[PDB]
Parts: sequence; structure tokens; C-alpha cells
Amino acid sequence: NTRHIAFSGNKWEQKVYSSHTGYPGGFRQVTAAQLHLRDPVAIVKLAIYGMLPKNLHRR
Amino acid sequence: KFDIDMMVSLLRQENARDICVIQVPPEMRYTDYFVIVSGTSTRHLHAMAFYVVKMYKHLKCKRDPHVKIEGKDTDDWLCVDFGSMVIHLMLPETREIYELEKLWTLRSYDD
Amino acid sequence: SGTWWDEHLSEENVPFIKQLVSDEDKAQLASKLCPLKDEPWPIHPWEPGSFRVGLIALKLGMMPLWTKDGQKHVVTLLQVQDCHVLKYTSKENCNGKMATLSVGGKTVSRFRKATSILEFYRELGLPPKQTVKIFNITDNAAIKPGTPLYAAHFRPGQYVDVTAKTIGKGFQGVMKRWGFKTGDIGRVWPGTKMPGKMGNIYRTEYGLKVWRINTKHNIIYVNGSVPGHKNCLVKVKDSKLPAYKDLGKNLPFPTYFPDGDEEELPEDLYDENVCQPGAPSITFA
Amino acid sequence: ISHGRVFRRMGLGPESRIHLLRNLLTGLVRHERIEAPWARVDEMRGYAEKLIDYGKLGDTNERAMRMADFWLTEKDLIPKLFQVLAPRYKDQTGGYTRMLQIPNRSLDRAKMAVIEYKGNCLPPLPLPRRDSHLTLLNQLLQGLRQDLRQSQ
Amino acid sequence: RFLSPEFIPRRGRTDPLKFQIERKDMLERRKVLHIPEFYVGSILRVTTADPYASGKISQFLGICIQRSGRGLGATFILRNVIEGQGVEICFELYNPRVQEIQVVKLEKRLDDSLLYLRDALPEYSTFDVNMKPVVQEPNQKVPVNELKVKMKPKPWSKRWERPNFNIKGIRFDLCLTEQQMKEAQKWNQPWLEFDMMREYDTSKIEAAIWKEIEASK
Amino acid sequence: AIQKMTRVRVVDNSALGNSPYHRAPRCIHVYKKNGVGKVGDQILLAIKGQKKKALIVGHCMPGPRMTPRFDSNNVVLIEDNGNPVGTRIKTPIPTSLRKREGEYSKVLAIAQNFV
RNA sequence: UAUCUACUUUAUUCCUCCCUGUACGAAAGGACAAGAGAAAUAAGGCCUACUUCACAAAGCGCCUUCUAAAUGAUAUCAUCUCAACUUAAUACCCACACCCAAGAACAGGGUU
Ligand SMILES: [Mg+2]
Ligand SMILES: [Mg+2]
Ligand SMILES: [Mg+2]
Repeated sequence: NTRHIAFSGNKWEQKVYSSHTGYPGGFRQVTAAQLHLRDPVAIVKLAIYGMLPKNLHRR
Repeated sequence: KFDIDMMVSLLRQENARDICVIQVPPEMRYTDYFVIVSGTSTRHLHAMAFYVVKMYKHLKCKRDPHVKIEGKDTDDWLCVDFGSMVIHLMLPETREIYELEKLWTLRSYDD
Repeated sequence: SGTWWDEHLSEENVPFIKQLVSDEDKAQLASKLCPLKDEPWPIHPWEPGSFRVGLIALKLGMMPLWTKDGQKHVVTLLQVQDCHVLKYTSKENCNGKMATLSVGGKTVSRFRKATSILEFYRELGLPPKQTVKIFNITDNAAIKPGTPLYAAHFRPGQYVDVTAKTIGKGFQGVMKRWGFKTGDIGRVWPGTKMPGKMGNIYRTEYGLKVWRINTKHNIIYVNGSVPGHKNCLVKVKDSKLPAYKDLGKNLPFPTYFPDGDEEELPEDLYDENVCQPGAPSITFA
Repeated sequence: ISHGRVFRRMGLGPESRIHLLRNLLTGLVRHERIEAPWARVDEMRGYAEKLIDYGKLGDTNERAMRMADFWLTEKDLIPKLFQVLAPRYKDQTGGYTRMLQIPNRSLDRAKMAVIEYKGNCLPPLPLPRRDSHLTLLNQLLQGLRQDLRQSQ
Repeated sequence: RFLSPEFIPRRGRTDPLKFQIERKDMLERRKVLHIPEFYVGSILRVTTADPYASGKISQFLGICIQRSGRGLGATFILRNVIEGQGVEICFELYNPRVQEIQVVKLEKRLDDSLLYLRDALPEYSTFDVNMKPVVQEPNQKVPVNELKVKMKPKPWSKRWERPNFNIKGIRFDLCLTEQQMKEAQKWNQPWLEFDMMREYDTSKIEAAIWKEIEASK
Repeated sequence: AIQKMTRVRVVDNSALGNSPYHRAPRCIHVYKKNGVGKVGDQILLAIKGQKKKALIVGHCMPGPRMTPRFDSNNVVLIEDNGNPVGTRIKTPIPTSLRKREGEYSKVLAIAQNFV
């Protein structure tokens, strides 16, 4: 049920997920709502992936 | 239809000041009918230009191409070309200096 | 050691195997000429929003083609040589958005293919095609695998998209490849334009008018230029351009079937604006 | 980009490639068998068969005698081309030469080739034979040919 | 027999079926319009419809100075000077807005391409517009007109003196020095006439094409 | 192609053209985005220290097929308002002036001949 | 004389014309949009013609280019609401030897 997450406050509209395709001009900032409409896994997935220890056991 | 008879109707109905046409023979592959017509002033020639494109556009011939008035910015000269015929609205002084009536009757027999 | 097919054959047995295998290729191409006297799949009418099959054609070359307004149109010929439907996969087994038809063209030697491919074509009952391209397609257009596709799958007036490998120019430098010739950035960005191998890549020309199809020799006469050299295989589908997304009313929807025998086609279909050869010399009166 | 470029570029120019090939062709009209490096040999093979097709146009033909006069640097070979080689091949229409590979040259390890003219007095080359018709696979296929003939 | 150059393909690795198709359309045009025998010296007059006049036709007369192009898209460019001005037109032989191609004066010049006439005297390029078609007899070879023309001064269109052009219709003696002649014999390439792999033999091509001609009849 | 700096053979009955002058008339500007003029474009032109608009009537590089190709860069003068300076044009003019968008009807009343 | 890092195939615009000299204004004035055109550039191809040339490669040549409303509370009216409610990416790609439109080598395609 990770489509049915619940952000507290205005985090649906304020929190931004920024990535970069390595090409020039390829900087892509996308809010939490838009990214939740793309893939309803990626918010919980990015949250966990940030919580884990930044090493090689992470993946 | 929009024939040269209808053009005589448009210009005598406007009361064009001076009329002289030449039937261009089919070899000299420009047009069939070569109309030379003068008027009062730039307002007159301009307004009768918009009148004759108004009547041709409104009249008939949808498949036939829309026709652009040439030389809207110049004062003395004005010219509009159709399928069969081409009208030249100008001034009789401009007619005196460009002497078109001599040319389309004397193709190699003039200056 | 590795072998090839010809290696251990005597002088007596080489043309025997050529005539044998060639004759079975002709018989297998000849047996598939009646798809409707066979047991086809249920033929549906055209629904608004459905896609149908494309083709694979040789690029024969170019020639001019004058329209009734007296303007040249350079036209590539595209011969359809032994095009057939090879496998249908539904959307459930594909895990794509849409069903797919695999279609292949130009019969090629059986002595020069991997054995998985020869088992594939053996079970299918066909001589192996050179290329297999895959078409995204709705459920309504799905011909049974093993059926011939013809030139009259397209009709004049239809717009079409063609994909082929571009003529490879090998390793070229910046002036030919890209057509030209920071400090604080201590590195070269990805996708920087540098020398490298030009051409030999798939490119698609979009929205090409079909001017004339020749039903006898199975030629398509398409406007302008198609990617690829002569005698190259192209993938000819109906155009995706959104100005041309609804004109599948008059096109034969699964595919054209000469086996249907209903109101058979002439030598060559022309578009309305094409000056045919044999017509009187055109006058603009 | 060399699509459809049919000629090897050789020697030290176009003129020099035509003089290299002319020396090889002269060598092969004289001796009727040549070892030379491979690319030079198949370039010259193209020229050699054409040269016989000019030899069959008759001694009395003026154009043929111009071509033979250019292409044969030793002039005694021009009677040979119009009375030995061209009468030899008056039956068959093509395939006057055969080319094989030698093992590579000991000196600089170049791909080597022989061309000879077919039907010459020299000892024959060890030609690559097809396998015997009496082998296992050839007898199975002979039997299969006998069955497909029994269909009629 | 005269087979017009547009039917003979240039060599290349294209498919013969494509020329089967082209020749089919070319003969289907030759039913409607009569394409006559003409060489690269002959004086032609061509009647064409005009895309700009309403179904009026026109006539251009001149010298065919080039017969380039093979297949259905084949051209010939003819030249004339009128009003002290040189004009050339590339005519497509199978463009369906041509109505007749009359051969005024069938004659062959010394060369295969008379592009040097751009640098000759304008008298060698002028012709009468209303000139009458000279009558040729039915059963005879063509009159090979030789006319070594006279050239205007040195800055030509191309260096016609160079032997890669093989120009024959020049009086070079009037308009070139012996030193510049011997300089022009530097670019000779004497071997080039003698290699047998550059020679494209159109003989069996001619055979299959004449059975294409006869079979279309 | 008539670019900048090209020598120009003026065909008119104009005073500027048929007057003798030590400099050949040559183009200065071409009124397209690229600086290349074809049959039926306007250019600036230097005649007798006088820049002057002009209209290209035939050039020497080949165009499409059935159109003519001249052996000079024939050019007809024109004034700023758009009516031509000339009165007669002797050298032939292509009919390809008829289709193009711009002032061409004024010039086609002047031609002795048409090619 | 390149050792290391990095890298080496991620459609716009002008003019014309029409709609229209209508909408809008009240006269002067004067639209949009969408459409047809012609150009130009960029991007991607291609050689039928033309041109440099000639089993081909090219361009000067041709082809293609897809926040605003209503309603409405705090503050019974109103109020666009950091009040709530309602309403306004497809395509592409996917299985020895000899010749090659494939190619620096390797690889690739073809060899019926
Ligand atoms: Mg850095
Ligand atoms: Mg070397
Ligand atoms: Mg030049």
C-alpha cells in the first residue's frame, strides 16, 4: 500500500526530488506529488535508501 | 463568372477615368487581357483596387488563387493580376512615361 | 574444428543440395499463398484508434514522378520481397502496453543461420527471412503467423514512416559528423560532440506520402528519401504523425488479402494527383 | 569512406599501379605461372582475363594490337598472346586463370598468391580437391538423390 | 541501330528490376510523345506548357550541348543567344508538360559535350528562332558537322585545353600559345586509355534493352 | 546565387545603367536572411556612388530544370516605393517571376521578350 | 610523440494570404486562433535530376521535421480560498575462407 502514503503538512507540494541526467541542462527537480504520480514506490524507496548506511552493503 | 465584360462593369460602375485594354495573343505567354486604367488620385486608385478585389473575391472562383494587390505603398502605380487578365491602375502621367499601350502592341517596334 | 555446409560434399552433391533446398524454399513460399482458404483469425472492421501491421521492403532506388501541377517529386521505390508474419505475442505475454507482431522479409540461406533460428522457421514452415521487425499493434489487427503481406497493404494517399540503418560513413571527425570547426568546468560533459563512428544507426523518416503502388512487382512508391543504401531493408509502417491518425477508414484493416478475391486490384494504383505514364501530356488550362 | 571503390590503390600513384600490374601481367604471359603478393595478384587477375579477350579479337585487329603493345612490355610475347594463348582458350568464354594462396612469404610475412593460366605445360598445382563421392555423408546424400529420383 | 543514352544505365550495384520499371514508364511515355533521334550537336525546338501561363505553350530553340542523365529523369540542355544574351535550359525529356520536340537540324558535332560553346564566339551559339527544319533523307547516316570554333580570350569557364576534356571542336592554334599547349600536355594520363577494367561494355545490356523495345510493340 | 560584392549586368533603359562609369555596378546587400539572391530577389546595388534597390532577373548558377540559365547576372533597377526606374528591358526575362511573392507585376509589363 | 581523469549518435523564426479589413470600438482604428503559402535557420536523411564528379563520396541540390473559474465561511453582505468543497510519450531498437552499400583493428551483413 505505498500508493496510500500520507505526508504530514504540505510535504506533498513543497518537498522536491531533484535528479540530474548527466547531460548539460539535464537538471530535473520534481515535487513529491508529481513523483508519486509517476511511480507509487519511489517515495518510500528513496526514504529507505537515504536511511541506510552509505556503504557497499546498501544496494 | 468574372470575365472582361464583368471588369468593364466594375470599372465603368466605379467610373474609372480612362480605359484601354489589349488582347494579348496566346504566344506571348503572360496573359490574355491587359487592362490599362487610370483614376483621380491615390485614394481613388487605392479604393477602386480594394473594390475590384472585393468584387472578385466576393463574386466566385473559390478554387482560383487569392490575388494580392501589388504596390500598395507606392502612389502613382498599382497593378493586380488574375488568371486571364491583369489590370494596371495608374496615373495618365505615369502612363505617359511608361507608355505601356505602345509596348503590348509594338513588342519590338518602339522605344 | 568448425565447418560450413559445403565442406564435405562431393562435386556430385553440391548442385543436388542447391536444387533440393532451393526447391523446398519455393514450395514453402508457394504453400502460404492461400491464407483465407486456410483457417485465419477472426477479421474485424476498422475501429477508430486501432493500429495495423507494417512491412519490410527493399529500397530499389529513386525516380521522378510528376504531379498534375507540374512539380517533380523524387520517389523511392520499395519492393516487398517475401514479407510474412512470423509471431504474434499478446500484450499479456509481452508485458508491454500493446500486442506485437513479428514480421520478417527477404528469404536468406538456411545454411547461414543459428540453429535456434532454423528450428523457429522449421516449426513455422517458412524459409528464413533476413530481418525480423516488431510491430506494436492492437488486438483487432492480428493476422495468423505465417501469412504473406503484400504491397497493397498500403494504398496511395496514405502517409507512412520508414526506418532503416543509415549509410555508415565509418569513423568521421567533427566537421563532417556534426558540421562545425568550459575552462572552469574541469571536465567534458556527456553528449559532447566529438569525432566517432558516423552512420550505421537506425533512423526513421516520418510522414512520407505513398504516391503509387505497383501490385504486380509489389513496389511501393514513396515520397522523398528513405534512410539506408540501395538494396537495404526498411521497416514501413503507417505514420504516427497526429495529422494522420484517423485515415485508417479506407485502408484494408488486418491486411490486404488477394485470397479474398473481392474486387481485385489493377497493375498499379495511382494517387489522384499523379500524372500517369500514358496519360496525354498535361496542360495547365 | 570507400563505398564502391573497386580499385586497390597501389605503388606510388595510379600510373605506377598500372606499371606494377603491367609487369606482373608480362611475367604471367611469359612464364604462365607466378608467385606474387595476393592483392597484387587479384588486381592483375582482372587485367589478365581482359587481355585474353583482346587476344581473341584477332591479330589483324588494330585496337587489340594497341592494347597488346601497351600491356606486354616484352614485344616477343605479342606473337605468343595471338598464337598460343588466344587459340588455347578459343572454346571457353571466361576463367582463363586460376589463383590460389601460397603460405606467407618468409621475408615480411605477406599474403602470397599464385596465378597461372589454365592448361599450361608446367607441373600442376596441388589443387584443393572436394571430398570423395564415396565418403559416408556423400553416400547418404547419393542414396537420398536415388530416392528423390524414384519419385518419378 | 540508335538506342538513346537514357536507356543505358550507368554501372553500379543497383538492381536490374528498377531499370525494368523505369524503362516500362519511359516507353509508356514514348507512346504518347514522339522522342526523336538527336545527338549533342543538333538544333532542337521544344514546345512546353507553362506553369505560370494558363495553358499557353512556348517554344525554345537551340543546340543540345549535353545529354546527361539516365532513366526516366534524363535531361538535355540546349543553348541559344537572343537579344545579345546567352540562355540555356535543362529540359527533362519525360516531363509531361513537354508537347513536341522537333529536330530542326540533326547533326553530330566532334565532341560528346559542347559546354565549351559558353566560351566560343557568340556567333557559334546564335540561331534563328523561326528557322525551318531541314529535311533529312530516311536511309542515311548522320552528317557529322565538324566546326573548330573560335574562342574568346583566355579566362574561360574551364580549362578546355586540358586533355582530360578531349575537346576536338577548337581551333586551339588561333587562341593558345605553344608554351601553354605544352604546359597543358602535362596532365596527359596516357595510361588511362589503356586499362581494361575501367571499360564498361554495354553490349548485352543493349541486347536486353532492344528486347524491351521490341516487346513493347 | 548573387551574394555581396558580385558584379552585376544591369538590363534597363535607365539613366543609371546605360550611363558609362569606371566601376562596374556591384551588389552590397541582399534582402534575405542568408545573403544569397535568386531569380526574383531585391538587392542593394552601387551605381555611380548611388546605392539603389534592384531585382534579380536571372543568374548564372543553375536553378530547377525547365527554367532558364543566363550567361550574366541580369538585374533590373527599382525605386524605394517599388516602381522600376526602367522603361524597356531588352534581354529576355524568365516567367518564374510570376509565382513568387513580391513586386513582379510591374516588371512583367516592361519585357520585350520572355524566356 | 597524450600517462591519468572526463568525454566520443540525449524544431523554431520571418514574410504573405485567409479568417477579415469581421471580432472589439463609436469613428479613427482594427484581432485572434486555426488554416494555406513562400522563405530562412537548426535537426535528421538522401542521390532521381542539377553541380563538384562518375561501380561512389558530396552540396551549391533534394527530402522530412509532432494557474482560471464559479460557489462560499472566519466576519451570516461581500470575498480568486497560505478556508473547506466542485471544475479546468509515443516512436526506434529487441533471434574456414570469400564478398560487402559494414569497417582503423575487432566487430557486423551476405555467401542458395
Ligand atoms: Mg572537476
Ligand atoms: Mg603504399
Ligand atoms: Mg566556374
